[PDB]
Amino acid sequence: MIRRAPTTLQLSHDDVTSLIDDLNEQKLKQQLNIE
Amino acid sequence: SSSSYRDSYFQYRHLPAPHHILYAEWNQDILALPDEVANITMAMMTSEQNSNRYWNSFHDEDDWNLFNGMELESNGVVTFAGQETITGSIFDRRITQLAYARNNGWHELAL
Amino acid sequence: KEIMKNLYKINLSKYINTEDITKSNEILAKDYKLADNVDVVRSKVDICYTQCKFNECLELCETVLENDEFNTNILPAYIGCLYELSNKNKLFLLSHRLAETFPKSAITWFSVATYYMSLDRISEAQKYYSKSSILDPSFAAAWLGFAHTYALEGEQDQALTAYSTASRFFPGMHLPKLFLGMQFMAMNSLNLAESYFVLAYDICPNDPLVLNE
Amino acid sequence: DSQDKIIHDIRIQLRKAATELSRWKLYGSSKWAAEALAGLAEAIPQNGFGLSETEYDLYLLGSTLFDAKEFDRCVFFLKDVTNPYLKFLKLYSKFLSWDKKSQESMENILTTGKFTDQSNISSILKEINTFLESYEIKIDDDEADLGLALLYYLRGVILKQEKNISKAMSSFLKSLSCYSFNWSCWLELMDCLQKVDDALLLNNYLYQNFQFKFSENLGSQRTIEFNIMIKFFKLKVFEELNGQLEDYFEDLEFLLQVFPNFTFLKAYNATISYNNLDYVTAESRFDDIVKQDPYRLNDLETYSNILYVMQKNSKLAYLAQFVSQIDRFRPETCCIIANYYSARQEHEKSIMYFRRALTLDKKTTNAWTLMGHEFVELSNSHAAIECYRRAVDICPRDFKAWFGLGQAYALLDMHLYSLYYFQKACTLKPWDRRIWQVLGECYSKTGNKVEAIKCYKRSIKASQTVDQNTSIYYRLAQLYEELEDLQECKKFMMKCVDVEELLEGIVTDETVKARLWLAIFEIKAGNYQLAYDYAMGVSSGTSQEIEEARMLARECRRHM
Repeated sequence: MIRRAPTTLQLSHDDVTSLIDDLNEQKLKQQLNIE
Repeated sequence: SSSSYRDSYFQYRHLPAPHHILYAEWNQDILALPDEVANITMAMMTSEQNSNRYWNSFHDEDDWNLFNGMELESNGVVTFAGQETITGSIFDRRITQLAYARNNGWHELAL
Repeated sequence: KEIMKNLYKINLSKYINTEDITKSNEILAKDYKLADNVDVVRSKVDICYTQCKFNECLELCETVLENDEFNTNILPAYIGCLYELSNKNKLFLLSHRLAETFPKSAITWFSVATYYMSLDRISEAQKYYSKSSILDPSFAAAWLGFAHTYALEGEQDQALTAYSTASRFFPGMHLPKLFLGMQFMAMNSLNLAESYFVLAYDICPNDPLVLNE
Repeated sequence: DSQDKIIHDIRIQLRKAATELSRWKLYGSSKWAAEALAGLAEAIPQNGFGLSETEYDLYLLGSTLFDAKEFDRCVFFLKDVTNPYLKFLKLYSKFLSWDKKSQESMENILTTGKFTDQSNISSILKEINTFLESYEIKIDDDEADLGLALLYYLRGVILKQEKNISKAMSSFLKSLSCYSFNWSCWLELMDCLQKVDDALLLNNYLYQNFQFKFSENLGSQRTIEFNIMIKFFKLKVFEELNGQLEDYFEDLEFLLQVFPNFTFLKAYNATISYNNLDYVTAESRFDDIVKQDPYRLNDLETYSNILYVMQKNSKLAYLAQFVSQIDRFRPETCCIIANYYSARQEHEKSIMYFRRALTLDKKTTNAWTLMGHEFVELSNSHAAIECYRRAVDICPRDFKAWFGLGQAYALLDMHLYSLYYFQKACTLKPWDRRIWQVLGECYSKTGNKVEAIKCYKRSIKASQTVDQNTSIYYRLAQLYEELEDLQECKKFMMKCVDVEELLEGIVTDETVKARLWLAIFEIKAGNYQLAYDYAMGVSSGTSQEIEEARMLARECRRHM
């Protein structure tokens, strides 16, 4: 009797792309305040 | 600077002959694994059957006969080949004995 | 009374208060002459395998196999520990040695099949798990490995039936229920996976695998 | 009683032997000394050196720059020292600097030697002679330290490499007399020996007019009869040269008692079984070495040599994978794998490892003949001829090389051109059936029937078992048939047939032709009854054999 690797999940594409989009929001709005 | 004063890794003085570094490629040689790769020399799917036959040689005659065409399906229902068929579910001791019976046993319709 | 109590307690199942078993076998080791007997080292091997102390697997198993080369009580744990360590050469020697002596027993063919397993030969090792299962019923190792051969590479549909057979024919073990639930999870079907996981947790309360799942 | 006292003497001495020799950074004997003590039978540190604190500072500089491979730098700082203990270190640093440099200079050069069979080396020799005269002992005195004895070892080895034999031997004896238990010194002494008669000359000298300095050596050890190196000398020189044995048995069992766990003896003990063509027992002997000592790439070349003849490719594949994992730079580790690769009919790769195995250590001339063989299976006779020919040029007394070179011509049609090579191999091992039979075939194929007759008769006597003479008898009878005298060949036809009866009916192929021919001639003799049984006895041969006798049986039965 042998156990395989237990199921583990990493960062998906959807959530990482959402974080990328958010990063663009706070890298887009602040320079308007500077300007 | 300071180069030879550190000794925390494999260095040029740890191996016996400093000139062995000239070759320095024998470390990166994959030695042929024991059994099935011997089949590629003749060739210069077949290797797996060869390894299967080699490991199949360790049977008794009656045991080999039973496993000669043996196929096991996923749900546990078992198919037995008569050299009739004995399709029955596994993990019950009786079916196997029955398979042995009509294998080596004597059956005669006698008109 | 005390020596027989310890002797029986050696063989109890793990996952529950293993410290008590450790203390009992330590008491049995020094006080009495039973210091390095077969069952005490077998219990140590079972303990290390449960806690994945695979190094101790190999030392204790080698130190016991050097006396008895064919002790069937320890061979399953020994094979699992070596498979985890992927000692291909040692496994080939063991498989060959058991092939010349015990062709009938399912342990030999399970060993040969896991030798194929370690070389990534799932499709071929399928047949050899089938042979090991046929030669000896009521053997969790053979059928569970056979289900692993189904589940590892494609053909997902009937791995479900294989694991259901494992659960029904081998009641009382949380492992088949856990495997079936995880496979349903692999299908992205959720409620059934949760149901099988809670079933496995019911069978076994203390197991990192089931709680992680 | 006294044996235990001897046991009590050896560990302390071997503690001393491994101490200074390792302390003086020579590993030829230091590695062996600790090995010997480890295998010794179960029954405060010891150190001493006459060095001043001023000069002892140079020792640490000298010693540490030695193993750091900077031999030349060690010489420069240790130039002005005058102590004999340090004077050895400077010249030893000087000598090994040349030896290491020479190895780098030639790596493409496989063959080593001079075809007819200095000044930089002669520079080293002068400091030894100049320093030896200046120092106020110059051996032959009771108060002779280890360093001066150790100095003579360097003088001997530097003399040998200049091919000044018969002077290094005397120097080696002087060094061993003042200090025994120096294996590297003994090995250089064994090397200069060339023939067995030379060994008897040195052995006598070791017994009557040789004695150790009892002051330096511990008591109960300077006696020649209770020494150990003299014993280890007996086991070494007497068998590698395969010389006539004397005072060898009683010593061998004496060393097995004192050294039951010594790894070197068992491998040597296993090698003795190897040298006598006793393969089955040697395998059991070797199996203890691997189990007891799994990492020893010193005598395993014979182990993988045993396995190749034994067949069992799965085991060889196991050994090849296991040995290669330790390291791939030993001379042996590159010969074991090639054997594994040869069994798999992969020749273009196996041929590679033999050339590799020889390059690491050019002294392993046994790989030359194997590399030649590996060309023959490649259907490349031209390349094989050179590979065999180098082997005899390293040392003309190689029976393996001559035989392997003789066959390569015999495979081709050049039968007579191979006769000289086979003749040369005859002198090496005359007492062999295999070689003599081959010589007979060459004479038979060259129209020398008068000589081939005498050649086969010699082969018959050398054969240990009668059954091996079955094949020769039939061919020998044929040659008489070519020498138009049918009566003479009958007697040999009786013997070859009679061997079948003496072997409870062996019924072999070359006797089948004997009975068919014998029955045919008996028909011409008019004795049908004596011919009838011959056909019946051969009725269990080939398809054509049985029918030939069956029709002959009918012919003789009618006239019976």
